[PDB]
Amino acid sequence: MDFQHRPGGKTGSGGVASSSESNRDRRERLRQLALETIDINKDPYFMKNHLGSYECKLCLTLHNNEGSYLAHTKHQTNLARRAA
Amino acid sequence: DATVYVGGLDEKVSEPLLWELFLQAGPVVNTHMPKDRVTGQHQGYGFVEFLSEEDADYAIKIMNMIKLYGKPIRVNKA
Amino acid sequence: NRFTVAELKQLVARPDVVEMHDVTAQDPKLLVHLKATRNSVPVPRHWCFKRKYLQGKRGIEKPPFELPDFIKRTGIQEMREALQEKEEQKTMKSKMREKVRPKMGKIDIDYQKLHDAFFKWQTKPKLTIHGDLYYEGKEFETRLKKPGDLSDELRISLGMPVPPPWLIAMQRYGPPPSYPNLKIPGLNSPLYGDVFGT
Ligand SMILES: [Zn+2]
Repeated sequence: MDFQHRPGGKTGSGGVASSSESNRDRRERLRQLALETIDINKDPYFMKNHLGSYECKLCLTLHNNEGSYLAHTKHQTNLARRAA
Repeated sequence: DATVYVGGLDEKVSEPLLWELFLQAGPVVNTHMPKDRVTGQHQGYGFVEFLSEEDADYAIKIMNMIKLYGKPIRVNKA
Repeated sequence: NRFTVAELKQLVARPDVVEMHDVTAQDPKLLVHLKATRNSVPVPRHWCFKRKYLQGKRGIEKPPFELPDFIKRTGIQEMREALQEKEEQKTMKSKMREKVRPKMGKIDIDYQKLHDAFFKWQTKPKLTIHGDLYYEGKEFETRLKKPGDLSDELRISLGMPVPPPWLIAMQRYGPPPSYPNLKIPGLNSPLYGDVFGT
C-alpha cells in the first residue's frame, strides 16, 4: 500500500477528545480570550467572584458567560452615575 | 461636636484598631478614613463620629493620651 | 381597633420584646407573651427587606476556604495543588496519552495518617448557641472584646505590660459616659489575659 500517502497518524496517540472535553476546552479558551481582551482594554470594572463568576462593579451586575460581560460595554450611563 | 478627629497613629493602627480602642473607651457611630487612589494606606487620622457628644469629649480629654502604634494618639473636636 | 405601643408595654412585663409593628397583629398580647420566653428566636430580617436573603452582595470578594488543622496536618493540599498545577500545563494530546496510559502512585502516602487525623487528631469545633440566627452580617462584630478592656494589639503597641500609659488617666477620669454600665477591672472593679474589664 501507499504508506507515504496514507492519512497521518502516530502511535501512542490517545485519540480525539469527546464533546465534553472539547466543550470545556472551548470554554477555557473563551475565558482566556475574554481575560486577554480585558487586560488589553484595562477595564477595572471586571471582577471574579469567590464562586467564580464575572461581575461588573461599575454596573454591579453578575454575568453567566464571558460574552455576557463582553457585551456589557447600559454601562456608560451606569459609569456616569457611579462616577459621582 | 460628635465627630472627633483622631490622629497621631501609624500604619499598624487602622480603622479596626481604632474601633477596638473605641469599644474599649467610648463608642463611635461612624468612621470616615479616606485614602489616596495611588497609595491606599491608612494615615492614622480619621473622623470618628460618636453616638454622643460626651463620648467625643471623653475621647478628646481622657482618651487622648494613648500610644497608638508607637505614636501618641490625639483626639480633637471636629 | 388596636391599641398603641404604650398599652402593650404596660400590659406585658417585657416592653423591649414588643415590636414596632406588633400592635397590628391579631393577637399582640399572645405574641408578646410568646416573645418574652427564655427560648424564643426572632423573625429573620428579610421579611421587612425588599432584598432577598444574602443576595445583594454582587461585588465583593471572599477567601475560598479554611481547612481544619488535622486536614492540613495530613498535608493533602500541597501535592493536590502540585497535581493541579502540573495538569494545568498539560495539553489535551498529553491528556489522552495519560488517559490511555495511566500513571498511578501519585500521592500514595499511607492509610494510618488519615486514620489518625480522623480519630486520634479529631478536634471538636466551635459551635454557636441554640438561639443564634445568622444574618447578612454576623461575621464582623465578634466583640461579644468586653467594653472597658483594651485589646492585646493596642496594649502591645502602647507598651502595656501584663500598666497602660492612659490607664492612669482612665482611672482619674472615672467611668466613660458612652458605656456607664461597663466596668473596667483593676481600676474600677478590683481581668485575665487581654480582657481586663467587662
Ligand atoms: Zn458595566
